[PDB]
Amino acid sequence: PLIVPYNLPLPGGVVPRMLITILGTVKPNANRIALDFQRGNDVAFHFNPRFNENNRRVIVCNTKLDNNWGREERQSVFPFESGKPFKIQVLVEPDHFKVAVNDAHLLQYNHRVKKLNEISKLGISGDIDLTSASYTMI
Ligand SMILES: Cc1ccc(S[C@@H]2O[C@H](CO)[C@H](O)[C@H](n3cc(-c4ccc(F)cc4)nn3)[C@H]2O)cc1
Ligand SMILES: [Cl-]
Repeated sequence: PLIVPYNLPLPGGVVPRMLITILGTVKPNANRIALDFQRGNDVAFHFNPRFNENNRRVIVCNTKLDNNWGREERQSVFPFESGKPFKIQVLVEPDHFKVAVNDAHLLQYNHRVKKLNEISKLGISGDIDLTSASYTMI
């Protein structure tokens, strides 16, 4: 397994048609996972499954600019399960990140950070065993 937290460089940032694939297994009794697509210190797209927020499971997405989190976008469809293998696919489209989990569409997140070629890191964190993290063009 890869070390977590994991830093995947995205050379020259992201671009529409770029597909990022994360494979891993959720730990037993997991509490949280995060993907952080970063522009320097800013977080263009934070994708954060929370397994126990007031005894509910929710995915929280947001952007961090100059160290400040913005308006959250929340999704109660929650495709992860403790102890189970998953695939997250993040497809960069012209106007949003499109996320599918286990080949099922989950959510879109409109681009708030607009210099896509400066979003040149993906951080992967939390309660997973990380099998692989990679990108390809479709
Ligand atoms: C004014 C105010 C007060 C509190 C908060 S809470 C905040 O909410 C954000 C989304 O809006 C992010 O989720 C953020 N966060 C989570 C993680 C994380 C790191 C490793 C990991 F495995 C899972 C998750 N890193 N940063 C969380 O601290 C927000 C605003
Ligand atoms: Cl969290």
